Amino acid sequence: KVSYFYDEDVGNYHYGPQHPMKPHRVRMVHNLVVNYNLYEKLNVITPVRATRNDMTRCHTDEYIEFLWRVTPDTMEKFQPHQLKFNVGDDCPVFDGLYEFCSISAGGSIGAAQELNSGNAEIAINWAGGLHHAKKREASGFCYVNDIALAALELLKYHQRVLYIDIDVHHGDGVEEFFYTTDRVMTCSFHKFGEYFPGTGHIKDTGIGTGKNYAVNVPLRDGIDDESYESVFKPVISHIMQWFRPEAVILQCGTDSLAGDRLGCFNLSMKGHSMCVDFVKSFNLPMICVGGGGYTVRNVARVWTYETGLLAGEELDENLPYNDYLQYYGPDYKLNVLSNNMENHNTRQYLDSITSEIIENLRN
Amino acid sequence: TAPTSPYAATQEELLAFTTIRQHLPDTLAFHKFLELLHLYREKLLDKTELLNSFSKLVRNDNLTLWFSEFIRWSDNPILVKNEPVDERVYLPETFECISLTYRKLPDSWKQDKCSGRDDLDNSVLNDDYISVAPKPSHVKNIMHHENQY
Amino acid sequence: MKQFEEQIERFKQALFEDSDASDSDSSIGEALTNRGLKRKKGSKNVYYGCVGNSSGSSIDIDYYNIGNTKRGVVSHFRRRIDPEWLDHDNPYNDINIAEIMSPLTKPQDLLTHPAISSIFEQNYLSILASSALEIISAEHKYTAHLEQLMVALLGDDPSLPGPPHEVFGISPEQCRELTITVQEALEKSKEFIRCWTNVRMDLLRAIRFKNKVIAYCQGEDYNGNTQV
Amino acid sequence: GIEIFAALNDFTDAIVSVPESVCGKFTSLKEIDAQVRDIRQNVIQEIGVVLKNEKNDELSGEERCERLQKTLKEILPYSDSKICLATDAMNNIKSCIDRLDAGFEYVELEIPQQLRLGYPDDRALM
Amino acid sequence: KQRIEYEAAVLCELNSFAGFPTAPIIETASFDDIRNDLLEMG
Amino acid sequence: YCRIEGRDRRGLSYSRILRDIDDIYQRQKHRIDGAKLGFQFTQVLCDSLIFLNILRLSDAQLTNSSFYSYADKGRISAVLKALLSQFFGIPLLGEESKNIIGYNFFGNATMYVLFRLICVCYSRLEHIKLFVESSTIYASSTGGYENILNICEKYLKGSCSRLEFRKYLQKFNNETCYMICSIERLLKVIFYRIHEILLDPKLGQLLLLFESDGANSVTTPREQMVYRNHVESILAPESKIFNMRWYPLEKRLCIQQLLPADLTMHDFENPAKAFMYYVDSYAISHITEGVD
Ligand SMILES: [K+]
Ligand SMILES: [K+]
Ligand SMILES: [Zn+2]
Repeated sequence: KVSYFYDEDVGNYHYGPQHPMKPHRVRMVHNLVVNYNLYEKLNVITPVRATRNDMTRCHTDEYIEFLWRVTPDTMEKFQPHQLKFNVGDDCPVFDGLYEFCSISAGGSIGAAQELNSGNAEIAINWAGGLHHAKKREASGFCYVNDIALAALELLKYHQRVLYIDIDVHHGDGVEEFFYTTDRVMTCSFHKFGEYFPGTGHIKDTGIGTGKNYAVNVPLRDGIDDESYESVFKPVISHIMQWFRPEAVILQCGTDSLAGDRLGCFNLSMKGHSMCVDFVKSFNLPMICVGGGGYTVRNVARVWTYETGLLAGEELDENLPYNDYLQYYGPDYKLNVLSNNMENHNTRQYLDSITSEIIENLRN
Repeated sequence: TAPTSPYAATQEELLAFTTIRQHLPDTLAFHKFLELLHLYREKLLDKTELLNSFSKLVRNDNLTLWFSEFIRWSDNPILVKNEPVDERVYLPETFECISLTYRKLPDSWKQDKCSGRDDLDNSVLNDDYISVAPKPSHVKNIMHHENQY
Repeated sequence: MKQFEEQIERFKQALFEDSDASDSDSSIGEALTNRGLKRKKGSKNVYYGCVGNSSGSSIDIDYYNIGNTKRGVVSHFRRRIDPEWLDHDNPYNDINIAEIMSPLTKPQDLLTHPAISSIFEQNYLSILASSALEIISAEHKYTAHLEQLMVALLGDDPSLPGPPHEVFGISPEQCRELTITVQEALEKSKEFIRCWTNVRMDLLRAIRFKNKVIAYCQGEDYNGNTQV
Repeated sequence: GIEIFAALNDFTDAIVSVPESVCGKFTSLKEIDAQVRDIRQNVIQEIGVVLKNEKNDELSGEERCERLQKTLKEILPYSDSKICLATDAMNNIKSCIDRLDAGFEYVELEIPQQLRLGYPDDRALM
Repeated sequence: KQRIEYEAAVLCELNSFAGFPTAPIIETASFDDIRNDLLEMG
Repeated sequence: YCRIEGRDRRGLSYSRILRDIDDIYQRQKHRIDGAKLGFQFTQVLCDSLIFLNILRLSDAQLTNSSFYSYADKGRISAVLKALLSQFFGIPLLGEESKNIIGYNFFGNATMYVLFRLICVCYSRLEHIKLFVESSTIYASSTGGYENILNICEKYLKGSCSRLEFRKYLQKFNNETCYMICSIERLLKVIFYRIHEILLDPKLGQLLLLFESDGANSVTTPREQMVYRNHVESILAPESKIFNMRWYPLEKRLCIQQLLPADLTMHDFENPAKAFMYYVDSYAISHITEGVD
């Protein structure tokens, strides 16, 4: 009884010639869900495209209308206004942009509406969860920030929401959206240093009445499954003890795996799925969205595993013959491994940051 | 068979250039011609000056015209305009800081409206603080991506 | 005159050169900015916000025109004979193109040739044929029941001699609507089966031919099994 | 003279071409087939109760058939999808298999006898 | 077979000399064929 | 393996080496941060057997290369042996004057690159030996460092392949011991430099000149200056000079880069000595040393 949103069109969009972000990856996921016969254990839905009045509760109407009117072949009149909204270089303009944004935001708002009305406990929208887009400009491959809309929907019934983020990059759009409120708490586990977006410092914990209600866990290179677990379980446990969330939005970016295009971590499929296990084990209403992920064979396999494990099933190790099978050679297994990349987190460092966090959380 | 490199010399142009050297009565004139070409390559020899010296070495009008056609010469008033970039692409870093990265907003930027906001979202969402990431200046030890497999 | 041709080509390349370019051999690493380090082989892709730089200066492509078609090429791993580069620095080392793309010329080579043998070891037909049977069977379990109801409604049922509307009391104007919809359903369900059966039988024809060839090109090594 | 194996070299390309068309179509089917199974089991139970008329006797025969009618009306748009997909797959595989068959007709000719009938002494023939 | 045999030689030569060849390029139709098609559609 | 090997190969590029030394020299000449002139590279070479180890590895690899014909192997082995023994002085109240006179070598970019490579190879071998000995796990064996040497010897002749090599290396679990594989690369670059010198017809006199200056007792300036003028003349009018000085007392190698009007000896203990050396230079040196 897991709501699983999926629109068939989202896999036909195309960012640009050699761009790293391919929505096609989502389609690959579905193509393994069907051939793994998980189609029958899931309540599969088709998202209602979000209107324009739905998308301008976070964003501004000027930015959303610009997104509406623009077009890749009639942007000789928009070319001046392009970079006023950060559009153009790594957030390009492509054919059918507004459709893609409406698809993803509609999936997220639909999941929130499923959870509001008791129709399920766990919802899945693998083609949403774009956490970088800001209120008045695109930012780092994301144009509209659907997660803020999902949370604004959840807050109608529930009273306190928790947004957990395990994308290697920082979730800056979401954190900046709810930075001065206590009703939503953001928690991010991100590589820090000389890295995108360069925010996310361990002393940035909200303002106003939001003081203490954010959590930034600045890690370093090469981190692996055991260290990640050792710093993930204590903080999550104390947040659930002291914050007492009612709804959980879990962001499942997969550029934190070993071998990614733009990643510097060393997790593996087991190390990544441990987080989903541990957050599920609290028996809460849980939306579970996608995120980063730029080596698409890894993304497909890991997201398939996490869906089969969120439902409650036990998928085989081998891979069922499907259309995108040859992407997964030469082994053809549902496993993503890790490499001998050298860790850079000394145990003393992890314990220091963990203690500083937990001492912050006691208020 | 043999592969054609990108922008490889075509046969017509090689023929024409060897006839140019042949009209040049000397191997010293041919060497001077190579010197002209090289000095144009090394950003010490202009375009029109290359054409002028080429003509004063070839003393033939049709070859001057063929060169000016190969050089892709065009005399037009080069127009240079300087347009500043929009205020919003750099203005953030003049805002009164609050923390390392969060900077208070000025009143002129809290003057645009989102039209789908009800009474809830006007009390949950953050309105007046931005997140201005920090800017490197002169990085001087750049890391690469080394795994080539 | 080869040196002269090289000179002419070099001059043509200089004319061809773009208005803005990268001259320094060192490329821009991650580096997350272009200030200071412009003219750095890829610094046009970098600025303030710059998620990253995905295109490194090792996959860059150079086009060479052969005959009538242009073929790109990865030219960072050329022979480029030098002291610094070892052979095992080349990813595409020991990938022999001349023997991967080569023809057979000998029937038994079917079982040793690298690429071809990797082709006769896939069992994608035997999976698809069984999937087709699994799909046909459920549909047929449904069609059999539709068909029984049909022979009842028409009236050609040996065990039901009376009028069908009577044997399950309904107005004779309800029986006609029911019969119409049942007829549509039964006809469509029969057509789907008739097509999927042709699909499956042709898959089986392919499987039969494949095994026959695997058994021919084994000569005296023919032990009944033909799983490569 | 000496013979290249042109047919035996095209056979190996046809044998690869065959699965892909139907691969796409098979998956597109499994989706539809899996979003219709509950309705089909409904229909089977309904036909059974209407045709036995003596084993599950809790109904009013006028309504016991209005339910079957509505259920049959529900399943109708899926049969059209299945028919379109089956005809597409049929055409694709037909062309591919015509090619493969025309090839195998020849690959059996330019292959030495001893390679398909064995040596004239490895035949029992009592 | 002749076409494959020609392509193999071309690619082995291009391999030794220049680099390692990537996938065949996906190009448009010819100028002549575009012309004829715009004609018969016109 | 990939980070180490990539950073390595990206480090020892000819032009990169030259640009590094040039940048340091330019920063000195103008006193940008208060840095005054002098030496731009300094390093101590203690052991004398490590050089024989390096010679062993070099000959091992040289018998298994495929660029050079049968005689170039002998040529290159000889040249390496000669430049090792002569310069580095490795055996292959009236006596301290030697250890007080630093021996001088003048060459061009090729020589500077060659010597930078040799110092790098030495440093890495020595760090290896120190880590095998001081670390109390593999030191417990009689010849763990020696086992490493014998294994590398095996591999470089073609008697062992690279997979066994790398998996055996993984036993040490050490980046410091990851650094052993780079020796093949370093040796390849070295052989290349040496060969391009053996074809450099201006080499002979140069190294011959070196031989000549390996016979004096303690030099007066004028001899060194006329040596330097010889060298500077043998090259084209455009070139730089690289000065490599050997202190056998401290067993220290120092390297600097000299342009036309530069001082060869930077330290004078009294103004009279300075004036003496100047006048000598004005006499002989092609361009007066020490003038702006
Ligand atoms: K908050
Ligand atoms: K994060
Ligand atoms: Zn990310």
